[PDB]
Amino acid sequence: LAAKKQELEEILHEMEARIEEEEERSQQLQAEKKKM
Amino acid sequence: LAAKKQELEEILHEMEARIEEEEERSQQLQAEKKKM
Amino acid sequence: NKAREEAIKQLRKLQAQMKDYQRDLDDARAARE
Amino acid sequence: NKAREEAIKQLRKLQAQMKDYQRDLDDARAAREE
Repeated sequence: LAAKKQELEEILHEMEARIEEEEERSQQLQAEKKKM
Repeated sequence: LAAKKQELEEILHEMEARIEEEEERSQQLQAEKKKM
Repeated sequence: NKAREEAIKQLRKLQAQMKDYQRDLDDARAARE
Repeated sequence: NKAREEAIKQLRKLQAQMKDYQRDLDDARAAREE
């Protein structure tokens, strides 16, 4: 269970980086929207 | 810890669904870049 | 352990409320034209 | 008490998802009309 917890923490940090990239993609989206 | 890790794997599959959401968001970003 | 379900539900609610509130103004600005 | 709080929590995410779906449908309709 401890090794499983370590793996889950790894992929949860992966998902945190993914959420960061998600917010950056939303910034790019609003930039493209305002680009006029 | 067994129950905790089962719930964490459920949350991990939810994070995979969130990754699918990020893919959809990237598709929408490309559609916006190509549409406007 | 079962509190993790409530934590995930609260996280989903907080992540979806932002889009729920933003898409209304998005629709307003889009249909403004 | 924790089970009751969790039962009161799955509806918050569900209500937020329903509101997001409604607002996104409105946004898609406005974009199609534009």
